[PDB]
Amino acid sequence: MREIVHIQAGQCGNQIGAKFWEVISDEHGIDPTGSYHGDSDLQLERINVYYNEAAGNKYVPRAILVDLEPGTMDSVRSGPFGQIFRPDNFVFGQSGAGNNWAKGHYTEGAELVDSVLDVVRKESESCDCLQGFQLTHSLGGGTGSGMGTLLISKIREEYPDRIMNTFSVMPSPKVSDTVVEPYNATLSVHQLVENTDETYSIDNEALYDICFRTLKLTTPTYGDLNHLVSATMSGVTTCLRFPGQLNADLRKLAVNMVPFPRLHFFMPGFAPLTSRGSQQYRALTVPELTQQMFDSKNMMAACDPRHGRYLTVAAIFRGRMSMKEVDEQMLNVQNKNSSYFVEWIPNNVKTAVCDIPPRGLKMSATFIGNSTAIQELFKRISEQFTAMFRRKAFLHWYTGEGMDEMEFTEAESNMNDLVSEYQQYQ
Amino acid sequence: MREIVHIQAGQCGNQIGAKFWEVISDEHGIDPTGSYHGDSDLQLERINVYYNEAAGNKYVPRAILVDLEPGTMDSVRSGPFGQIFRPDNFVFGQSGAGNNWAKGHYTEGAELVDSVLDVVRKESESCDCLQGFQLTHSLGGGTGSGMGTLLISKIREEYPDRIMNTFSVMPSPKVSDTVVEPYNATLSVHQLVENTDETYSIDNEALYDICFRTLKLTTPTYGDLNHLVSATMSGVTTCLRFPGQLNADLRKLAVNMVPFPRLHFFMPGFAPLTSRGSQQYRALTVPELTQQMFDSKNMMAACDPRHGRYLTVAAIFRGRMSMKEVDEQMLNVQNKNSSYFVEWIPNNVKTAVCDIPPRGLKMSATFIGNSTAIQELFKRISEQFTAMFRRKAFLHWYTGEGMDEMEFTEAESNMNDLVSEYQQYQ
Amino acid sequence: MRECISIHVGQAGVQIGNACWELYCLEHGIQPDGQMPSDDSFNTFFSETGAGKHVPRAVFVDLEPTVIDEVRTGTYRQLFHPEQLITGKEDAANNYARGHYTIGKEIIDLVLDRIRKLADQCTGLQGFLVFHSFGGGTGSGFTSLLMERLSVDYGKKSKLEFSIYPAPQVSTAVVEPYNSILTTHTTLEHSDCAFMVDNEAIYDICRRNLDIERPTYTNLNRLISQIVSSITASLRFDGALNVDLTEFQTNLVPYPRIHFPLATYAPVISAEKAYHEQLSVAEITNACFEPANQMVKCDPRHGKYMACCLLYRGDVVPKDVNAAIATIKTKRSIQFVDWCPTGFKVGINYQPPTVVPGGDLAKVQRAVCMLSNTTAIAEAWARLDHKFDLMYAKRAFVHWYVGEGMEEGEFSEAREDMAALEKDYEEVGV
Amino acid sequence: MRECISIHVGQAGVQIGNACWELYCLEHGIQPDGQMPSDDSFNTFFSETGAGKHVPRAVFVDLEPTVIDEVRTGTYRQLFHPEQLITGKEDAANNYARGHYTIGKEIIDLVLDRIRKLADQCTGLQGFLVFHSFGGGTGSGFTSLLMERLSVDYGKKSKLEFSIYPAPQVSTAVVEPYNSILTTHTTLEHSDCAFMVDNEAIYDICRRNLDIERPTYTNLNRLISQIVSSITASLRFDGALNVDLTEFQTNLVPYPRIHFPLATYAPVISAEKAYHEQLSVAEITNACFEPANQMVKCDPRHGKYMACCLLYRGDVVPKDVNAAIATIKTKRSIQFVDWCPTGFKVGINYQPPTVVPGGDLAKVQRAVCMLSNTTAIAEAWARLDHKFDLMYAKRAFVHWYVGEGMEEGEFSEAREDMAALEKDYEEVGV
Ligand SMILES: CC(=O)O[C@H]1C(=O)[C@@]2(C)[C@H]([C@H](OC(=O)c3ccccc3)[C@]3(O)C[C@H](OC(=O)[C@H](O)[C@@H](NC(=O)c4ccccc4)c4ccccc4)C(C)=C1C3(C)C)[C@]1(OC(C)=O)CO[C@@H]1C[C@@H]2O
Ligand SMILES: CC(=O)O[C@H]1C(=O)[C@@]2(C)[C@H]([C@H](OC(=O)c3ccccc3)[C@]3(O)C[C@H](OC(=O)[C@H](O)[C@@H](NC(=O)c4ccccc4)c4ccccc4)C(C)=C1C3(C)C)[C@]1(OC(C)=O)CO[C@@H]1C[C@@H]2O
Ligand SMILES: Nc1nc2c(ncn2[C@@H]2O[C@H](COP(=O)(O)OP(=O)(O)OP(=O)(O)O)[C@@H](O)[C@H]2O)c(=O)[nH]1
Ligand SMILES: Nc1nc2c(ncn2[C@@H]2O[C@H](COP(=O)(O)OP(=O)(O)OP(=O)(O)O)[C@@H](O)[C@H]2O)c(=O)[nH]1
Ligand SMILES: Nc1nc2c(ncn2[C@@H]2O[C@H](COP(=O)(O)OP(=O)(O)O)[C@@H](O)[C@H]2O)c(=O)[nH]1
Ligand SMILES: Nc1nc2c(ncn2[C@@H]2O[C@H](COP(=O)(O)OP(=O)(O)O)[C@@H](O)[C@H]2O)c(=O)[nH]1
Ligand SMILES: [Mg+2]
Ligand SMILES: [Mg+2]
Repeated sequence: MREIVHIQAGQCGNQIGAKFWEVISDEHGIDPTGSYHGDSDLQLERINVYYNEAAGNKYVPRAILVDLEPGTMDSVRSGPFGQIFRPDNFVFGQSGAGNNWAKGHYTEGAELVDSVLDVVRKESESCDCLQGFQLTHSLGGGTGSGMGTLLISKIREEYPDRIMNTFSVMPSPKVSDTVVEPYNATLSVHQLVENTDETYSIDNEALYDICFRTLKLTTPTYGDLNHLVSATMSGVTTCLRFPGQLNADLRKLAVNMVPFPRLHFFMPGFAPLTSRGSQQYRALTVPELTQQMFDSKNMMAACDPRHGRYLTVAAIFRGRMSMKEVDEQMLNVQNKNSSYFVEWIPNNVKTAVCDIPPRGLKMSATFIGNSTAIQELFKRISEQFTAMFRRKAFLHWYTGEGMDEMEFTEAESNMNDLVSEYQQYQ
Repeated sequence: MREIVHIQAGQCGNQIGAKFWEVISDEHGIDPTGSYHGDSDLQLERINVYYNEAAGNKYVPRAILVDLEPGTMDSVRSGPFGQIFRPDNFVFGQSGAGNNWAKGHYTEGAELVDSVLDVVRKESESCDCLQGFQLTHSLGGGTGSGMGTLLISKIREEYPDRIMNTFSVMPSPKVSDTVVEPYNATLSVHQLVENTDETYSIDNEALYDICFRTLKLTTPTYGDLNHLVSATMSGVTTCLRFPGQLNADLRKLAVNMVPFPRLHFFMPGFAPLTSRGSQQYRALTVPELTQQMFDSKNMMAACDPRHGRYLTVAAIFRGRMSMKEVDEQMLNVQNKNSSYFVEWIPNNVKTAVCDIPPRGLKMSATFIGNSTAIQELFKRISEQFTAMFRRKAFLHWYTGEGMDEMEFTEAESNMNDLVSEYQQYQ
Repeated sequence: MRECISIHVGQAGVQIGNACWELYCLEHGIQPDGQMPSDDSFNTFFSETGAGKHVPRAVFVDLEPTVIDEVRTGTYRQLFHPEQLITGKEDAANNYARGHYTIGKEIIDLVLDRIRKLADQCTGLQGFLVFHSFGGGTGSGFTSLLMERLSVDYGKKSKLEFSIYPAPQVSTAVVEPYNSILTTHTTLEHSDCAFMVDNEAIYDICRRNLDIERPTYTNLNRLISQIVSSITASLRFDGALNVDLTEFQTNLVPYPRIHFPLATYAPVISAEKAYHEQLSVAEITNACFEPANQMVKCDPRHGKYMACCLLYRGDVVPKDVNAAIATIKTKRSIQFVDWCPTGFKVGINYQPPTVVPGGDLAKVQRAVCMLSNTTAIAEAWARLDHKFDLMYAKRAFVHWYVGEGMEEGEFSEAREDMAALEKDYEEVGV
Repeated sequence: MRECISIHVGQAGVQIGNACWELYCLEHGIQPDGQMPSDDSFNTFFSETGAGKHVPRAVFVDLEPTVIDEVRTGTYRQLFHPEQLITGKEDAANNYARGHYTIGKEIIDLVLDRIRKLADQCTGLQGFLVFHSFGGGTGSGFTSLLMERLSVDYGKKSKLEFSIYPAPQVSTAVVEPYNSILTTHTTLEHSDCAFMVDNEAIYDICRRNLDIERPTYTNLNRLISQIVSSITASLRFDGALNVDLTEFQTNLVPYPRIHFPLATYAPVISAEKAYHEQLSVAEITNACFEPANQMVKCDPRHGKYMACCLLYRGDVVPKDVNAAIATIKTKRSIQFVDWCPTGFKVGINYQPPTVVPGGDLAKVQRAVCMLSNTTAIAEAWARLDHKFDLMYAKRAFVHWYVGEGMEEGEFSEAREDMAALEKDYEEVGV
């Protein structure tokens, strides 16, 4: 019944993933041992979406863990929930990706993908009815960007009709840790625009802006950023895991969210978000949950939506709430902000409403914005890329893996084609 | 009532045999003294299949133990179960086979076979209705390869209608301990193709690959390889020792398994197999038990069956299970993998189902594959043989025993005839 | 005699069904386990088994498990037959073509044979009651697959159809205009009387009449079910002027394709208001001709009435009803067509409206459901085909429908057929 | 008077027998030790000795010990006479020629000696009930050795035969097509009515009706026995229209070689559905004409019916049955041949179906067993002779049969004789 297969690639993908498994195990009431300890039958009713039953009523999450280094497997396996995963689904190399896309895609991960893909088969053939693949990775560095998009290509060719749904942490100028970030991302977005059915674009600059200007965290770690990402990952699948007044499968999102095939690069968000010193003073009610959710400060990519227009927004609400109040607020937003929505679509907002809010919240909304403003995330990458590529800077590390200089020309060409298609509807 | 006579030859045959007697004594609940100490009447009901009853309710195994050296008899007789065998059934020489087939077949074992064969008569005359002979040996070295195939020839001539069923550990290039292994095996396979009704091809390379990839053993001994072999030996006779929903005698296997008379070289395997650290992450049920049982990594010969097609597979299940579920899975396998089964046979899978699973398992399945891929096991031996023989290397040790060079030409001629018959149906 | 098979499709149809069967059980005094403590009044909606258990003449169908697995687990799990609750593996994704061509294509065989096993169990059969969303993928595509089959297998039998239809402003989906326009062939060719209802109109009725500031769907479905109880009450109970399900159609439907009546109910009222006004036959009759009580956001004064069925129930008398409709004929703002000089079909039934004990709606001695064929409803079609035109001029979502086996030309062929219905309702007003 | 000798051959026949005798003991109130606490109703199936012990009129035969040694050790060890549980030393190895020529050649004159000692205790023996697998070596080869003897020794006596037959996809053996085709001479020449049953069809009945997701053989045998209790019920009990075992054949069999009826049973239902279900005579009659309830995977709509025996049992009345078969004659999808204008033989018996207390099958006031001669069954033969053709074109396993004393030409002579039966069932439909 609508099983999902989840795949983690590189350090970032395994870190946002290993936090996501702590979040959905709290929701479904599963112990770090893999045993069930929850309150409610609704927690157990759809546990098959993300888990397998195993002998003695222990539960095994349907995750594949992929890396070219042992050290992130060692960090996950030793971690808060590391004992939950199947020991055979940790698939890894020894020598890393060197922050090189071409090592991921052609050498170090091309060796390993035969050992990954045959585990993705054992999980997918154990499904009753697979709905899709849920892949966590980063577009900077070499493992997530280059091996993760190799793996997307292999799973897309093998499962052409299932949903391919990716959560993609990606480069930005003011929060960067790699010299060759622009190259790796431009080579990787060239695979995402063709193969994925949805890609949720996420930025460490926007995840630090939520931590500083909304949560007011004094020293936000990567563990705090991974918690913001994984809240929206739990959010978008909620309607296949819990009952609701309006149910929306990942495919019911895609049909409403993607007007033209390639315009599937979304921008997520979450509500409520408060400082722990101000939760005492705020109402979680749908109008306040909405005024936050559409705020340019709340979204998890650097794109101010005021520099574009939304094609579609989806608001996946959770909690006991009025359909009049939800339908009123999703109307009031796109009429009072009508200059920020495309006027050849007569209603730009999809709504969904689940009966079960997150543990310790009375209400939640997960936001998905398909916005022409997303052009500014691909443009700033492509312009960082150009200044390095025109002088062939660092290309001996990629051409040493047998990659052509023509493949950089062709990836940047396909990046400008993706920018052109979002600018066209603006 | 369908008695079996079991015969052990050389070091390997006596080692896989002396472990096999520890396994079937645990099943039948027989103490290392030879006294019955089991739980259940079903353990005692068919004890006569492998044992003679004796005074004081001691049970003596119907084994003949054959070697050209005393040192393996001394190692078995002093071993975990050594006291159980009949002192008269240890038949041995003093000077060994020198790893020479011609010493086994013409000199050292030709002296001894008159003293072996007259013990095989005492055990076969003590049977109520003998169904067959179960011979354990290796095709490398000289005792198992050359004396064991002398003994097959003598028992075949004397008992032409009884099942001759052999378990045959045989050479491979990456795990080898003898220079003259290719000569000994080629001279020995020439006897197996004509005389045996079934031969179960087993490889030390494949038995180590099962220890490393799927059992994840830190250091595998020969004692751990002998445990994998003896699990499948206990497997295939299960249906004449225990009750079941579908009973299959060794002859009911042969009629279904052997389309054309000479195509009887099988490739055994066993399930479940699982590392001692990963048992908690598993479901034992027939759908999961099947997806291991047909994995190229689980079969006990070096052949990947994906380099050929199966003629026949037999799956001898054990445990309390559904016939719908077994018949569903044995259908789903050969329809979803239809390119790996011959398409002039309308169903390639035999099934059998015993009501009594191995002690400490809820289910087990023993796999027997007749596959055109076994050509790779005879091709690589014939190609090692050819290189030594093209320059007559080591042949003074064989021609010194009065063997002709014409017998090497004729054995490798008959080996290529066996390869051509498996390649024909591919 | 007088059976109805009730088919509840997609989330909207199943959730209206979960209110319909909540009401019918109270109204006939059937427990939620299907037993009846202590006349054949239940026979239209329930099959009686020899064990003394009343099993509903319903089918619930959804292409995904979630909503029917909730029916299989809640208070009505004991009522329904375990395989009249039918579920697939895969959601229709608000895509008509998944409902009609790709996913519903598999489950249709199971649905149609479970309908056969109801129809062969009815001693005579009055019609079908089909409940669905116009905006859904299962709602539009599976209902249109099912109706095409029922219209060859049961060609004589009346197919009454209750549709939650897209609003002027309130919407839950981007592709709601595409699914609704593709449905217009179903209602035109394979339906006999189609009751359009609107979420935004009931939300406004709830705000003004029930005093509930922010309603859920449970409040809406308790109004949508009350109409079908009042349509069927003459089939189930004694009355002064009972109306048969075809007698209804012979007065509602002036022309073969002009079978889209409005519906409304009175008194919709809060229990706190209902003490301070007397709610006479004349008051509740006049309430039905207010724009404020129409359950589609269109104004009846921008139309002409062709025919009205005033289906009264409870403590009403033919004196009062004739005296009431005489005042409606006197008012010049309520305009009938020149060719319908009679105008009104009256039904009167002795059974009051049942109150759902958890509901927002008052106990009242009397109600009326007015079902009304009027030219005004063409504006609710003119709204939605203007939403369709903006998106089809871009082909704005068309690859999801073409990708699941639909012909691209069906969008033009559906917008064309809707323009011919919107023509027919303008043509007969003159 | 009215005896039957039941012969249970190979593993399938013995394990069906272990269900049959589990049923007959409950239905006659005989303990598993053969005693009877407190009418001659048992006399068809049990001889009575002066101790007050009822001993079954059964022979159990297997060429290997394993399955009958389990009957000699389980709860029925005290039911059977110890020398009518008959075993050899050597398995037949799924090889027809071991069963017929080599191994069964030794046990046959002992099997006949028991059948003689049973027939000499009968007084007007009604017939034989022979249970076997078509795919087995003992099932095909030993049954065909035995039937050839019984057809010279007891030439007048009716030989009814219950066969587990190979499926479209489900199979347990590679050589199942060879053993089945070699059996076709047995059924044609030395049998009087042969009831083919399929494991894959009962597995699907179990899945859809009983909701048992993963059944064993014990679940199949508890339906195959329920058919033979319903065939024999008129021989054992009072009824409105009892049917004799030759009266049955005079209505089933239109032509000497056309004696391969389908069989089906209704209701197949479990306790969770019985309470919601209708279970009238008209419903359990219509369930026999659904493809979903046929116990061979072939579609009756791809055939024409020659004759149906509707053998009702429990609380039915001839009014209801005539009214039910009148609806079956009305439905144009259920097509009889032009030359059988009567079509239906009806039997009605006052004894309800017994519940085995460990079983999935529910307590029900009524059942019907429909036994039905139809042209459709020729497709189950067209499946299997296409499996035979692929293997015989290679001689794919033929050395095992030629090696055990069979003529190689018998494979051609058996495929030839099957093509003449598959011709005869196509020829009479016209
Ligand atoms: C008493 C009270 O109101 O406690 C709140 C709280 O104070 C606030 C500040 C919480 C709190 O969030 C944080 O501290 C935080 C810090 C960094 C990054 C992200 C969150 C909270 O920790 C987070 C926690 O949320 C949950 O437990 C959800 O179920 C959440 N899961 C987890 O956070 C989680 C943590 C550890 C292990 C497993 C799960 C979730 C969200 C989406 C989908 C599924 C689950 C909640 C409500 C609270 C505290 C406890 C203070 C907030 O988070 C959420 C998602 O509600 C941050 O702003 C909101 C508003 C809340 O008012
Ligand atoms: C608590 C528990 O579940 O223990 C299991 C166990 O953990 C696992 C890992 C066992 C274990 O297997 C091994 O350690 C092993 C090592 C090298 C070669 C072969 C096996 C086990 O030792 C093996 C042992 O198997 C048996 O006892 C069988 O009856 C077996 N006979 C023997 O192994 C045996 C050993 C000593 C003396 C006499 C017999 C058998 C196999 C085929 C046919 C007949 C009998 C079992 C169930 C287990 C342990 C104990 C951990 C496994 O083996 C079997 C045959 O089940 C290896 O993968 C399976 C899965 C089991 O879960
Ligand atoms: N009144 C009311 N309207 C509902 C209810 N449930 C859904 N709707 C309406 O249904 C319309 C959309 O149809 P869906 O609910 O998506 O229909 P569906 O058949 O389940 O669609 P699919 O998921 O694609 O199969 C929206 O406009 C909702 O307002 C309900 O319980 N009551
Ligand atoms: N329903 C049912 N089918 C059975 C049963 N046992 C065996 N079968 C069917 O029997 C067929 C094969 O015949 P065998 O069981 O091998 O018959 P056999 O006579 O014992 O064959 P031999 O061992 O060669 O003597 C298979 O297709 C099985 O599905 C049983 O108890 N019930
Ligand atoms: N949110 C988040 N970002 C991370 C984390 N670890 C690294 N990143 C950031 O995103 C990039 C991820 O690249 P990385 O995963 O190291 O490359 P890979 O291991 O080769 O795939 C880094 O440059 C960091 O800026 C993490 O735990 N969480
Ligand atoms: N599995 C297994 N293989 C063995 C064992 N002992 C030896 N072998 C291997 O298989 C070959 C057996 O030959 P061997 O039995 O020594 O020759 P023989 O004594 O003359 O018959 C050796 O070369 C080893 O590689 C054992 O205990 N178990
Ligand atoms: Mg739906
Ligand atoms: Mg048998």
